[PDB]
This record gives sequence, structure tokens and C-alpha cells, in this order.
Amino acid sequence: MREIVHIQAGQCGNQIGAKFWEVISDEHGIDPSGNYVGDSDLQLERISVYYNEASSHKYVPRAILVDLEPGTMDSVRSGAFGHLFRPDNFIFGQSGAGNNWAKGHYTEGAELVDSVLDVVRKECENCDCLQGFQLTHSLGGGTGSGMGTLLISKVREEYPDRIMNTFSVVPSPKVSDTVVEPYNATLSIHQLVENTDETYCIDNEALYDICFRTLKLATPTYGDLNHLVSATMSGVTTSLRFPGQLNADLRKLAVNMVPFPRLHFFMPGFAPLTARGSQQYRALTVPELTQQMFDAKNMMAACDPRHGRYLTVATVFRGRMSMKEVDEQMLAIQSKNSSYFVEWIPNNVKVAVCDIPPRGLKMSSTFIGNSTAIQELFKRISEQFTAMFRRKAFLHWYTGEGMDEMEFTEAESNMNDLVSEYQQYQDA
Amino acid sequence: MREIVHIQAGQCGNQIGAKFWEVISDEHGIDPSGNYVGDSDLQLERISVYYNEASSHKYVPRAILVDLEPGTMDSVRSGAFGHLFRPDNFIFGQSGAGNNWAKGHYTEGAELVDSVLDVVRKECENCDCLQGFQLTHSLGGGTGSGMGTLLISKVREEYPDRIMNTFSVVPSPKVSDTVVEPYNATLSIHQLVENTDETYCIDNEALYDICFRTLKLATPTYGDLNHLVSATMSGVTTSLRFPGQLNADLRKLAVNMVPFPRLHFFMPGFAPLTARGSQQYRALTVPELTQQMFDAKNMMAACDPRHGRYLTVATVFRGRMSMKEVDEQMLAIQSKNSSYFVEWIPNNVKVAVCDIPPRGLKMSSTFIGNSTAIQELFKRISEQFTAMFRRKAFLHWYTGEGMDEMEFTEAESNMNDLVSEYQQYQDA
Amino acid sequence: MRECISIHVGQAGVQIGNACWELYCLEHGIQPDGQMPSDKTIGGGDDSFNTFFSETGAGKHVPRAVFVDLEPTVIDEVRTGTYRQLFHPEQLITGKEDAANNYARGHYTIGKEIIDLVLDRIRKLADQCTGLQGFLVFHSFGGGTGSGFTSLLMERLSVDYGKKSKLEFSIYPAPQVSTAVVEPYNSILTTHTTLEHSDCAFMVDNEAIYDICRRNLDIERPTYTNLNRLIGQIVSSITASLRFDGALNVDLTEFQTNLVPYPRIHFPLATYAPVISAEKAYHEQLSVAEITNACFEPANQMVKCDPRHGKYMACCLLYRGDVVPKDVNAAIATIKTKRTIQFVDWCPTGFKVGINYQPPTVVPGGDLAKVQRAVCMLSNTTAIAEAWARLDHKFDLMYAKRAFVHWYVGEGMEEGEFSEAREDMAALEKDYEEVGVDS
Amino acid sequence: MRECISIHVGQAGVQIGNACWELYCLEHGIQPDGQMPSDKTIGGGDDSFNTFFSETGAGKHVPRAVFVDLEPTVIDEVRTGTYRQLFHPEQLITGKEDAANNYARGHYTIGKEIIDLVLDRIRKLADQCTGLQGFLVFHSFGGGTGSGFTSLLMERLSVDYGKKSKLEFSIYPAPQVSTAVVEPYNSILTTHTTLEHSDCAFMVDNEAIYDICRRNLDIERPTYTNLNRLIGQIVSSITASLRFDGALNVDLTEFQTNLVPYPRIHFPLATYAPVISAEKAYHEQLSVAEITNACFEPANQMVKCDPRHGKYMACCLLYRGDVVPKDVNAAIATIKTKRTIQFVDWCPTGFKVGINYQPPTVVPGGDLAKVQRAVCMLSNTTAIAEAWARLDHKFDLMYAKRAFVHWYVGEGMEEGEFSEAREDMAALEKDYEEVGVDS
Ligand SMILES: C/C(=C\c1csc(C)n1)[C@@H]1C[C@@H]2O[C@]2(C)CCC[C@H](C)[C@H](O)[C@@H](C)C(=O)C(C)(C)[C@@H](O)CC(=O)O1
Ligand SMILES: C/C(=C\c1csc(C)n1)[C@@H]1C[C@@H]2O[C@]2(C)CCC[C@H](C)[C@H](O)[C@@H](C)C(=O)C(C)(C)[C@@H](O)CC(=O)O1
Ligand SMILES: Nc1nc2c(ncn2[C@@H]2O[C@H](COP(=O)(O)OP(=O)(O)OP(=O)(O)O)[C@@H](O)[C@H]2O)c(=O)[nH]1
Ligand SMILES: Nc1nc2c(ncn2[C@@H]2O[C@H](COP(=O)(O)OP(=O)(O)OP(=O)(O)O)[C@@H](O)[C@H]2O)c(=O)[nH]1
Ligand SMILES: Nc1nc2c(ncn2[C@@H]2O[C@H](COP(=O)(O)OP(=O)(O)O)[C@@H](O)[C@H]2O)c(=O)[nH]1
Ligand SMILES: Nc1nc2c(ncn2[C@@H]2O[C@H](COP(=O)(O)OP(=O)(O)O)[C@@H](O)[C@H]2O)c(=O)[nH]1
Ligand SMILES: [Mg+2]
Ligand SMILES: [Mg+2]
Ligand SMILES: [Mg+2]
Ligand SMILES: [Mg+2]
Repeated sequence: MREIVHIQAGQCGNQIGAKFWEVISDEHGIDPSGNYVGDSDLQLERISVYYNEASSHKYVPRAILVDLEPGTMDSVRSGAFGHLFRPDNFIFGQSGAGNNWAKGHYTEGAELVDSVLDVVRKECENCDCLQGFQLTHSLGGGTGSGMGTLLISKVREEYPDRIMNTFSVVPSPKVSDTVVEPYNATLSIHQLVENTDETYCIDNEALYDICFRTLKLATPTYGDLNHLVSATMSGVTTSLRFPGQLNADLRKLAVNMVPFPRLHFFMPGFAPLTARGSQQYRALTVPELTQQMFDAKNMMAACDPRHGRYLTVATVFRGRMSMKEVDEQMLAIQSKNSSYFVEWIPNNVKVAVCDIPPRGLKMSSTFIGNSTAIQELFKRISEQFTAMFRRKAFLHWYTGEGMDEMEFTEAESNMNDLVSEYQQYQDA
Repeated sequence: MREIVHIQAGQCGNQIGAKFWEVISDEHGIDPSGNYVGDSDLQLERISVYYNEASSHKYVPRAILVDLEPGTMDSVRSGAFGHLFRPDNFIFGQSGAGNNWAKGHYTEGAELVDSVLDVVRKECENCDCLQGFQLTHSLGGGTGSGMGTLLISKVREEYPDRIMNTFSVVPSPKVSDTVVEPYNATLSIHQLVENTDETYCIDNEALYDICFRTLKLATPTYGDLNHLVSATMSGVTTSLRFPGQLNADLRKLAVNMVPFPRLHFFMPGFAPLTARGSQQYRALTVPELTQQMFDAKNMMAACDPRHGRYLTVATVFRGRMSMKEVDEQMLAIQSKNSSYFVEWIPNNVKVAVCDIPPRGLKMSSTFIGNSTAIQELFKRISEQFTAMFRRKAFLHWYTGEGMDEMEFTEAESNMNDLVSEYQQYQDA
Repeated sequence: MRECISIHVGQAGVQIGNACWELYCLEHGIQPDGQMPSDKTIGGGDDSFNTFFSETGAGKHVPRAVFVDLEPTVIDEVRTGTYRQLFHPEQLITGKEDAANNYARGHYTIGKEIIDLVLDRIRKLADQCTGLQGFLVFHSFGGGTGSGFTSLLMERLSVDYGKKSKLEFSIYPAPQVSTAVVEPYNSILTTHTTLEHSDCAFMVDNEAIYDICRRNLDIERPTYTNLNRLIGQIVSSITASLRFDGALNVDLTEFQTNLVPYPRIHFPLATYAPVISAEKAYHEQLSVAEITNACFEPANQMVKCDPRHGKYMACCLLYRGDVVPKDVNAAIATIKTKRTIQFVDWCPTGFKVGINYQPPTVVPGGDLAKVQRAVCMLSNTTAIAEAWARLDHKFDLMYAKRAFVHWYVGEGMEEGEFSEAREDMAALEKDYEEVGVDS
Repeated sequence: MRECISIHVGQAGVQIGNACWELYCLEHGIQPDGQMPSDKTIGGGDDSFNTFFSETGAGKHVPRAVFVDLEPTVIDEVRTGTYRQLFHPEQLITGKEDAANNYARGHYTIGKEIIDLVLDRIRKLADQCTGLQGFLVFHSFGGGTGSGFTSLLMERLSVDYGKKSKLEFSIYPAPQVSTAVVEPYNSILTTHTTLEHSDCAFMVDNEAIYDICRRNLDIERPTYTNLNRLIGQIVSSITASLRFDGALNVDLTEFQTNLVPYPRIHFPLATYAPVISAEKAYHEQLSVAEITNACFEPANQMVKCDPRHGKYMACCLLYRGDVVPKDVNAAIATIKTKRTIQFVDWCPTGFKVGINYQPPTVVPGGDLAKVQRAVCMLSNTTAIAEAWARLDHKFDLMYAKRAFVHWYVGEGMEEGEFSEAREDMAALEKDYEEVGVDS
């Protein structure tokens, strides 16, 4: 019925996307070879949304890997669950972007966009009724931030009716690994607000905090962070793959989330998260999970929800729970946190319940929230951009690729307009 | 590769040159007959610089012996290492100079200069890439000072792009075995200052002092004095014959030695020099050799360097030693003796290191100094010349050979200018 | 697919290249004769050695390096020693007469004689090169050949290709230690090629390495061999990302992206740590935080300048071994909290992190001790301007009296050329000071 | 190659020549018959005897000497002595009547009649030689033949060759001891020809040699034969360097250039040391310094004049035997320090050193003792003028009365030449004092 096409761009997108497919395969009971080894019938009822049937009983995902370097593909291909992908879907460059945004959009990005548009067009006609596309990339890099932005604009023109989903991370305030991060982030934001239906912001610093205080882990790893992101992705689109008492597809959530086209920035979250020694003293009840959703340290973003107000909240429940309980706790939270909710919107909570629980857990749920506190994240990026653009530092590299100085000014102005719109709704 | 042509003129040059080839043959392990009996491959790697290969594994020196009397050649031929030289290289006169500069340069040299020009010319085409010429002669004599000077001009005109070396002795202030020493010495400095790139001054009085106190020898011999001169000769061109960590050929040393074309007079020095009794008490360290090199008693010239400032200093090390130790020793010497070195040049030390040590010695070094105290040696010669020229003493002997009175005056005026330039920069 | 070409010019370059290639073969398990025991040395081979070693025939690996010198004495040792079979004989090019510490001889008289031959060898290697990332050159400022021939070589490479980044590895003259009288003249005249043709110049000082070996390595009398080994480790760590695999990899192009704020500012400095002996290894722990702090100290720097006087503009950190990203982030925060270290206001984020997996390799019979972690520091600071001042003062005093000028003039130089180079040196120092001024 | 011709004229010349040639043969080993024994057998004698003798046939040597005299009695002794076979019959030239102590008789009355045969003999000897170093002439001023024939013969030699040195050995008349009544006339008349032609004349006085033999050699009454034996030693030592090898060698062409500053001043003196007997040799330790002091002693000088009255202009030092250069340098340094010996102001260096390996040879039956060292002194001084002054005063007294003048006039002399000779002689004395005037 409904099919979703997955696109991975950049080193960060490929690593996160690789872990995402492993979780999906485990949920659907697909072995790394490609066969079905499950013990249920509901697993194959909606397998066409992500997997394409092949000869005998093999299935291949609708995932396309895009990068300007061959190193990422080699690690993914040789890694676990790497041979299950289609070999033709592997598209890689040879020169690389060098963490430069301009290389992947005007100089060398145009030399490979045509190749990747052929594959996605071929995949689009296969689906009986496609619903949208999801893209994983990083806004701080050069390949994913640049090439991914170009792909979004190109795909939007061909299909201006499908939903656009972007799981893109943003530079952290304290943790930083690149010098030219502010330039890349500002340029990519200019296009996301005008071409992407909804974005999900993930902060690496917030992920480290979760694994340090909530998970109580000693040595966090990049694989651990990718697992948290992958879990959120499954929760968002669990209604399309499994039946439920009250299901809500991607379009249903989008209508109830965004009140205006320009306000489509959300903060993700997942519950419950307990350590290995706290399993005995933890109770798997609806009251316990609900409390964790409206919590500062459980958020995957550095922004503090208590600073601003919650515009619209959408939570999806997985498992078997009574509808009476889930219809009361959210009302109690809204009443108790009336100071943290907007006034002109009577109801700010969207409730969706799914029947199939995840692997190894009796009950689970995901939290997705639209709040005005996200404006703080863009405020810091604007301040960093102005400081570096004041002295025209690290600008000859960007200028030499073919861009213009006035392009930077336009991107800064639009980002300043975005936070201004968020200011007027919360203050009033 | 690079080869050097050696010319011997006069009795002093023949005796000194004969001892010089003995040291070179011992260093290269060549027996007097002419067969290689060495035990190292490095000896034959760069043997073409001084020896010309022949049939039956025989080598002949690239040396020419020039004299106006046959007595010196007979002693050299019948002496040790006499048959090694090529018989065709023996060109001798029959009349002699009689300690007269006029006869050697005008009356007698002209008849034999053409014959000796054939032999020196013939060696050049056999030479692959000649580097320069070294000539040994005595300024106080008549043959070497007179005719040997004429040979310098002839070679300069034919080869105006090659360095000229002259390891020559100078008349001593107190030691004097001839009556017309100032007349011959004055008439030779005029030509040397024009057609020579580097000149080394040897004083017999200074050599006797070293053999009396530094070496504690009971009775001196002319062979012992010639051994010191030959040792200095080998140390100058050790880089061209053996490899090292830091190499420096004659041209490399020459450019760093002369700041101006006219100032090209240096004083040599060798270290260590100890008696047999003190051999078991002294140590073999870099600081031990440095102290002797910068001592007035070890200087080979009668001039005392403590009365003037050193312009440039050349030091070549032989043996295995650390580069850190040698770097500090010369820097410390310059720092401590700040008043003894020139001011407008920051560094006055050139360092060269040769891996191969001399025979029967772990480490050794040769000292070359372009001090400003060399003008005293020319000053004492001028006083003797003026005293005899005032009374026109012995002028008829020189005039009878075709010389003119005005020619003597020109040589005196040029010599006075030479000491003025040396004093000008020293007192600047 | 990605490969690099190394060029060595002069006596200094050849010796450094001999030590650098000695470690390169050991890291990849290549015997000096040329056969790699692939039966026991199991490796990928896609980029482990293809970047630097090109396979030919069956079981033969030849380095992609060119050895150029105007005197045959230095090169003949390479053609005679243990590594004679490693290098292709045509790659070693020898002359007949050296420059004799004269910039003019190596650039106007002797350089033009063999310039055609060396260019042909580079072109031949470029034809076999599928994709070339850049060129690495090793030379010295003091020597005439190291300053004259190198300047003439880079001017031909810039015209020939004009699109490949070139890295420079040069030895800066020491302030109080010198081995020649005409060193200041050569240093000033060679600044033209290091400012316009070279995209990034790495400078080391012999005096600084001597102090490091005496105090850290406990070597009372270090030699040239020990000095070259430390320099070789710097080059290996820089190119380790292109040869091995790691969580975060930084290539040659990415180095200039974050370390070159302005086109005329491309003179950073290198720092390596930890360097300790075997005796102190057993009595100390080499943590991520500890090694990072040692790099920022002025005593461990490879240059004799004082970093505290100047200010930092761009920094790059390379990690090798069992380095985890979590420890690096914590260590960076502590560095930014110390008030001794100062950073420019216009650059809020000036840290680049590159983590590799291959641990450092120790050459048998060497001086360094086996360690599990290593950090290569490349920082562009304004304290470099102090180094220019010391060399400028010596040149002014010597040129005032016109000492040794006639030697350069007679070989084809002009008195006006010296004045022009003086203005360029002063302009470069002024630009460094201007950027460091606070706003 | 190096050859010389010796000419003996007069009774004195032949007598001295007989003693000199005996010394020469013994130094080389030639037997009086003229056959070289197997001890030498012409071994290494390229210049040992070629300079003096010549090889004819096999086992026969002939000296290159010409014996010319106006009376046959003196020549008869040579033809009757043991050395008759050694000399060639044609070389010995006799005469009919002597000069009878008359300068004109040996110049005009008889000189030109027999001089024709002498010239041919010299020409024949000259053609045999290849390179002629010069000529040696022995005569006496007092003798008529030694003053008349010598003057005419010397003039003809200059006309023929005029390019070879002609050293002269002459005996000056004693201030008091005399055996003739026309000695002042003969001595004065021959001064002009010696100054005009001879480049260097060595003057000796019989009185001085008598005192040396009486005191130093401890002889109660010296004879003429003993005097001649001493004279041969200086001549042998003078030409020792030409025939024997040594460290520093002085040839016959170096004596003039190192002794005469002006052409007119060519009258040096001679001194030989040590001269002792065998008994004194055992009780005396000969040393280099000791012999040098004896040479400068006026008592040991061979001229009656006192050198301390005058000044030294040029000095020569010839060493024979085991002599080292170091000892000579120290010895001459002490001489200059002594105040008693005075040197000319315009001559800073006036010492010539010559060392010969061959030790002196002692003829059997001679009073000279065997000493390993010997020094020959050839010094030019202004004190020689006093000796000339004595004879000049005697000539003035005789010429005033015109005693025995008619004897010279009868044979062809004129009173004008006698006056001219006095004027020429007085000019020589005046020039000697003029040069000796200080600044
Ligand atoms: C099953 C469970 C919690 C639980 C069960 S009943 C109760 C109350 N809470 C979680 C897994 C959870 O599905 C996620 C979101 C999966 C999230 C994965 C977590 C966050 C870690 O990264 C992961 C790699 C771990 O370190 C391991 C070892 C798997 C665990 O410690 C994490 C851990 O606590 O396991
Ligand atoms: C080996 C050595 C010195 C030394 C070793 S460890 C130390 C400290 N100093 C030198 C030899 C050296 O070769 C020269 C330059 C020696 C040069 C030759 C000298 C000048 C003399 O001519 C030579 C005959 C000598 O008098 C002798 C006594 C033989 C000397 O060479 C003695 C002697 O061995 O002296
Ligand atoms: N670290 C190090 N430096 C060296 C080494 N060899 C030479 N140098 C440097 O090089 C300088 C000597 O001059 P070179 O660079 O060799 O001169 P060149 O390149 O041969 O050029 P020319 O002198 O004209 O022949 C010294 O001051 C050293 O600083 C070495 O092995 N290690
Ligand atoms: N030394 C030395 N001198 C001698 C000897 N015999 C003679 N005389 C010198 O000769 C002088 C004697 O006169 P001669 O010289 O023989 O006269 P002459 O040369 O033969 O000439 P005439 O007398 O004219 O025949 C003496 O005054 C001596 O000085 C001698 O045997 N030995
Ligand atoms: N959570 C997470 N972040 C990553 C991962 N890989 C890279 N990143 C982040 O991505 C940033 C670097 O982006 P980069 O890979 O250079 O982007 P590219 O230029 O498109 O390849 C770093 O700051 C990392 O924090 C990953 O596997 N997980
Ligand atoms: N060092 C040294 N000096 C010598 C030797 N022989 C002579 N002399 C010096 O040279 C000077 C004489 O030079 P001479 O040989 O006559 O020169 P010539 O006439 O050109 O051959 C004397 O003052 C000696 O001191 C020798 O073998 N060694
Ligand atoms: Mg990356
Ligand atoms: Mg000589
Ligand atoms: Mg060189
Ligand atoms: Mg007679």
C-alpha cells in the first residue's frame, strides 16, 4: 500500500542508516542473508513498506547510499548486515567534499546528482503508491550537508506531493570537531526550511548526557548513539507496519503537528531508558513512561523545554495498554504544566496507540514534541556565523568554489527570521 | 669526478711535495711500487682525485715537479716513493736561478715555462671535471718564487674559472738564510694577490716553536717540518676523498672564507699535537681538540692572532663524533672570546665533519683562520725592503736581468695597500 | 586510488627520506630488498601501501619518491647501502658540482642543467598515478641547493599542474647554532617560493630537537640520525589517515581547509608527544588527557620560539591508537579553560579531531619507546613572527657591509634582488601581527 | 755537467796548485798515477770528479788544469814528481826566462810571445766541457810573472768568453815581511786589472798564516809547504758543494750575488776554523757554536787587518760534516746580539748558510787534526782598506825618488801608467769608505 524510500548521505548518515536497517530487520525477523526466519504472520503483512521482494524468499531495502568518498561504503559493505543491500544502490564518489559545503552543491555535487536521480526514479515507479522519503545526514559536514540539501530540492520538484522527512543532526554547543561548522550549518538551514516538510534535530552532546546519567554507561560509543536514533525512527513509522487500536500515519501526524508551514522543527525522545542495575526496581507501567516523556534529561536535544512553551505534542504508544489510562495521564500533565503550554490551542497532545510491542520489551513509546525552545539552538549558530563572517575568515575556500559573498548574508537573514517567528508565538 | 692537479716548484716545494704524497699514499693504502694493498672499499672509491689509473692495477700521481736544477730531482727520484711518479713529469733546468727572482721569472723561466705548460695542459683533457690547482713554492727563493709565480699567471689565463691554491712558505723575521729574502718576497706578493683565490702562509720559525714546546722534540729535522705541512694539506681536502655527515669541498670553504676578493690570506693549524710521554695522560674529546686549535702556540704562522679580530674561521673535523658537542664548542669559543672576533658578522665559524679518521688517531681537526693579524708579517717585510732599496743595495743584479727600478716601487705600493685594507676593516 | 609523491632535494632531504622510508617499509611489512611476505603479513592492500608503494611485476614494491642532489657523495651511499634495491635507479638523479652554499648556483647556473631530467621523472610517475593528492618536498633553507634548486623545482611544478596542493618540510636555521656564514642570505632569498608556490610549509629547528632529546629522551649527545627519526614520525602520523582506517580520517585537502584562514598565512608548527624512554614508560601512565597537555607546553615544541608570547589561530589534533571520542571531548574542554592558552576572538571553534586505529611503530635499535597512544599537533600561531625577526636582523647587518655579496652577483644575481626579498619578509611579518590584533 | 777550469801561473801558483791537487785526488780516491781504484771504480761519480777531472779511456783520469810559468825549474819538479802521470804533458807549459820581478817583462817583453800557446790549450779544454761554471786563477801580486802575465792573460780571457765568472786567489804582500825590492811597484800595477776583470778576489797574507800555524797548530817554524796545505782547505771547502751532496747547497754563481753589493766592492777575506793539533783535539770539545765564535775572532782571521776597526757588509757561512740547521740558526742569532761585531745599517740580513754532508779529509803527514766539523767564512768588510793603505804609502815613498823606475821603463812601461794606477787605487779606497758611511 504505502512505501517509503530511504536515502543516506554523508558519513554520519551512512553509519546511522546502517544501524537503522539492523533494527528494522530484527523487528521483521530478517536474517542478514535476506531470508525470513520469523515466527509470526503480522511481520510479513506490511513488509513492502521498507523491503522489496526478490527471487525465492529474499528481500532488499529501498535504500540508496550517496557519498563523495569510497571509504564509507567499504565499511558498510564489510560490516554486519552489509551484504543484504542491493549492490547497484551503492553510489560513491572518489574526490570527497573535505567538510566543505560548497563542494557538494556547485563544484562536484552536480557531477553525481544525475546518477543518484536515476536510481531513485527507478525505485519510485516500483512502489504502487509511494508516501514519502526519509533522509539521514549531518548538517555539520560537507558531503551530507551539501549533497543532501541538493537531493532534497531535486526530489521535491519531481514529486511535490510526497512527504519529506529529514533526520539530520546539528552541531553541538560545546562539542565541536570541525572549524568551519558555523558556515556549513547556516547554509544548509536556508534550504531545509523551504523544501522539507518536517525535520528532527539531534544533538551529540544530548546523546552523551543520556548515556551518562540515564543509561549509566561508562564508555559511550558512536554505535550507542546511533542505536538511540534508530529506535526513534522505528517508533515514528510503527503504525504503518503494524496494526493498532488507534493508528496514525506520517501524514496524519504532520497535520496535527505543524500549525504553520515554517514551524516544522521537532525534538525527538524515547522511553523508557533504565540501567542494567535498575531493572529490578523499575515498574513497566503507563504512569512511569508518561513521566519520562516530559523530562529535560530524556530529550535528545540540548534545548531545555522548560525555557519555552510546548506548541504541539505527539506521542505513539506501543504494546497492550488500556485506553482509559492513556486518556487521563496526558490530560493531567497538560493541566499541571499549563504554564508550559500555549493558550490559544485547547488540546496540545496527540495520542496514538499501537498493538505490537518492540523486541524484548513489554511496553514502549516514543515522544515527539514541537516547542518554541528550539529557537535557542539557532540563536547560537547565528552568533557564531557573525563572528567568523566579520573578518571574512575561511572564506576564500568557499568563494573559490563559485559562490558569492551575498549568499552568506541571505542565509543569515533567513535564519534570523526563523527565530523571530518563534519569538512572536511564545511571547504573545 | 673531481680531481686536483698538483705542481711542485723549487727545492722547498719538491721536498714538501714529496712528503705530501707519502701521507696521501698511506691514507689510500698505496704501496711505493703502485699497487693497491688497502683493506677498505672507500679507499678506491675516490682515488681518481689524486691518482690516475693505469694498466696492471697501477696508479700514477697527477703531480708535476718543476725546478731549474737537477740536484733536487735526483734526490727525490732516488728517495722513498720516488718511482711512483711518472718519469715524463720530471722537467728540470740546467743553469739554476741562484736565489734570484729576476732570473726565474724573466731570464731562465721563459725557456722552460713552455715545456712545463705542455705537461700541465695534457693532464686536463684526461681529467673529467677538474676542480683546481695547488702549487708549493718558497717566497724566499729564486726558482719557486720567481718561475713558480709565472706559472700561476699562465694557468689563470688558460683556466679563469678554477680555484687556485698555493701552500707557500714565507720568510721568517729572525730566521734568514739568504740576503735577498725581502726582494724576492715583495716581488711575489704583487702577483699572488691578483691570480689566487686562497693562500696559506707557513713560517719556519713557527714550525720550530711547535716542534720544541708542543711536541717536546730534542732535535728538529726538515722532514719533521714537512710532515706538519702535509698533515694540514690532507685535512683540507678530506671531504673530496671521503664521505661525511656534513661535506664541504674547497669551493664551499672558499666562499665562506673570503668576504672580499683581495682578503684571501689564511693561517693554518692542526690538532692534536702531544709528546710521547703525555700521550697516556691526555683524553680524546671534542673540547680537548677545540682548546688546542684556538691557541696561539699551535698557530703555524709567526703572527699572534691575539692582536687582531678573527674575520672568518674554518674548521674541518675527522672521525666519529656527535654533532651536538661540536656545535656548542665553537659557539662557546665565539661567545667567550667576543672581543677576538669580528662584530658585523654574526657567525664566523664553518663546521665540516668527515667520517674517516686519520691513520693512528681516533679524532682530528684542521684549523683555518682568516685573522686580521697577518698584516704584521707583511709590515716587517716592507721595512727590510725599504732599508735596502734606499741604498740601492743588490739592485744591479736584478737590473742586469732586464728588470726596472719602477717595477720594484709598484710592488711596494701594492703591498702597502694590502695591509691598509686588512687594518681598515679590523679598525672599522 | 589516492596516492602521494615525495620529493627529496639536497643533503638534508636525502637523509630524512632515508629515515622516513625506513619506517614506511617497517609499518607496511616490506623488506628492504623489495619482497613483501604477503603469506604472513596479512593486510588489505587497497590503501595500506598503494598510496606510497607501486606494485610492479610480481612481488615488487618501489617507493614513489625522487632523490635529487647536486653532489654524488650523498646519493652514492643510498645506492650502496642496505636499501639500494628498494629504489628504482632512474629515480636517483645526481649532479657533478654542488651549489657551494650559493643560492645563485643552485637556481641560475647548475639548476638549469638538470632541471629537465628531474621533471621527466615526475611526469613518468604521474602517468602511472591514477589520482594524485599532492606532493611532499624535503629540503633545507641554509643550503644553496636546498634553497636554490627547490625554488626552481616548485616553480616548474606550479606551472605544470597548478591544481595539486604541495606540502613543504624544511629545516629552519637555529638562532644560536649555525654551520655556515652565508645562512641568512639563503633564508631570505628562498622566501619567495615558500609564500606563493607552497600551500603549506612545515618548519622544524635543529636546536629545539636537541633539547628535547637531552631532557625527554635522556640522550646526552644526540646525532643527526636521532633527529631525523623524530621528524619521520611527524610525517607518518600526518599521512596515516590516507594509508590506514579510523573512526575519523583527515586527508591532505582537509588539512588546509581548517588550518589556512588566509591565503598568505600557511606557516604552522608541528608538535609530537609523548616522547619518553623505556625507563620512564613503566613508571608513568599515558592517558588521553596527559598526552594532550604535554603537546601544549612550550618545552615539548619542535620549534625554539615561545608560543605563550603569541596567540593561537587554528589548531588540529591527530589521534592514533585506542583513542575514544569521549575522552577527546573532555580533554578539549580542559584546554579551553586554562587562561595561559589564548585564542583569537574571531575564531570560536578552532579544534579538529582525527582518530586513527594503527598504533605507533617502533624501529628496532632506535630511541623511542613503545606506546599505545600518540598525538600529532599542527597549530597555526602568531608566535612564528618572532622567528622572522631573528633572521632579519642578521641579514641587515651583513648586507650593510656588502659581505659575500660579490659571490652571488658573479653567478648571475643582482643587488636589487636582495632588497626585494627584504620587503617581502617584512610584509609577511606585518600580516601575522595584524591578524593577532584584537578587535 | 758542472765543470770548472783551474789556471796556475807563477812559482807560487804552481806550488799551491801542487798541494791543492793532492788534496783533491785524496778526497775522491784517485791514485797519483791517475787510475781510479776498485774502492770508487767510477761509482756515483757523475759530479764527484767530473767538476775537476775528466775521464779518458778506461782507468785513467786527467785534471782540467793548465800550468803556465816563465821558468822551467818549477815546472820540472812537477814533471819529475809522483803526479807526472796524472797531469797531461801539453797542459804543463814552461818558459825560457822569468819576469825577473818586472811587471813589463811578463806583459810586453815576454808575455805576448808565449801567450799564444796558452790560449789554444784553454780553448781545447773548453770544447771538451759542456757547461763551464767559471775559471780559477792562482798567482801572487809581488811576483813579476804573477802580476804581468796574469794581467795580460786575464784580459784575453774576457775578450774570448766574457760571460763566465773568474775567481782569483792572490797573495797580498806583507806589511813588514818582504823578500823583494820592487814589491810595491808590482803590487800597485796589477790592482787595475783585478778590479776590471775578476768578479771576486780572495786576499791572503803570509804573516797571518804564519801566526796561525805557529800558535793554533803549535809549530815552532812554519814552512811554505805547510802554508800551502792550509790554503787548499778553503778552496776545497769553497767547491765542496759542487762535487758533494748536502742539505743546503751553494753553487759558484751564488757567491758573487750574495757577497758584492756593488761591482767595485769585490774583495772579501777568508777564515777557516777549527785549526788545532791532535793533542788539543782530545782535550777540546768541538761544537757548532764554538767554531762560529772562532771564525769571528780577529786572531783566527787570515788577514793581518783588524776587522773590529771596520764593519761587516756581507758574510758567508759554509758548513761541512755533521751539521744540523737548528744549531746554525741559534749560533748566528747569538752573533748578532754581540755588540763587538758591527753590521752595516742598510744590510738587515747578511748571513748565508750552506751545509755539506762530506766531512773534511785530512791528508796523511799534515799537521791538521781529524775534526768532524769545519766552517768556511767568506766575509766582505771595510777593514781590508788598511792593508791597501800600507802598500800605498810605501809606493809613494819609492815613486818620489823614482828608484828602480828605469827598470820598468826599459822594458816598455811609462810614468803615466804609474800615476794612473795610484789614482785608480786611491779611488777604490775612497769608494770603500763612501759606502761604509752610515745614514
Ligand atoms: C531492554 C532495555 C531496557 C529495559 C528493560 S525493562 C526496563 C524497565 N528497561 C534497554 C533496551 C532498550 O530498547 C532500547 C531503547 C535500546 C537502546 C540501547 C541502549 C541505550 C544501549 O546503547 C545498549 C547498547 C546497551 O548498552 C545495553 C547493554 C543493550 C543495555 O544496557 C541497554 C538497556 O537498558 O536495554
Ligand atoms: C698519534 C699522535 C698523537 C696523539 C695520540 S693520542 C694524543 C692525545 N695525541 C701523533 C701522531 C700524528 O700523526 C701526527 C700528525 C704526527 C706528525 C709527525 C710528527 C710531527 C713527527 O715528525 C714525528 C716523527 C714524531 O716526532 C712522533 C714522536 C712520532 C709523533 O708523531 C708522536 C705521535 O704519535 O704523535
Ligand atoms: N636534521 C638534520 N639536518 C641536516 C642533516 N644534514 C644536513 N642538515 C642541515 O643542512 C645544513 C647543511 O647544508 P645542506 O642543507 O646540507 O645544504 P645542501 O642542501 O646540501 O645544499 P648545498 O650546501 O649548496 O650543497 C645544516 O645546517 C643542517 O641544519 C641531517 O642529517 N639531519
Ligand atoms: N803560499 C806560498 N807562497 C809562495 C810560495 N812560493 C812563493 N810564494 C810567494 O811568491 C813570492 C815570490 O815571488 P813569485 O810569486 O814566485 O814570483 P813569480 O810569480 O815567479 O814571478 P817572477 O819572480 O818575476 O818570476 C813570495 O813573496 C811568496 O809570497 C809557496 O810555496 N807558498
Ligand atoms: N551520532 C553520531 N554522530 C556522528 C557519526 N559519525 C559522524 N558523526 C558526527 O558528524 C560530524 C562529522 O561529519 P562528517 O562525517 O565529516 O560529514 P560529511 O562531510 O558529510 O562526511 C562529527 O562532528 C560527528 O559528531 C555517528 O556514527 N554517530
Ligand atoms: N719547511 C721547509 N723549508 C725549507 C726546506 N728547504 C728549504 N727551506 C726554506 O726555503 C728557503 C730557501 O728557499 P729555496 O729552496 O732556495 O727556494 P728556491 O731557490 O726557489 O729553490 C730557506 O730559507 C729555508 O728555510 C724544507 O725542506 N722544508
Ligand atoms: Mg566525516
Ligand atoms: Mg734552496
Ligand atoms: Mg650539498
Ligand atoms: Mg818565477
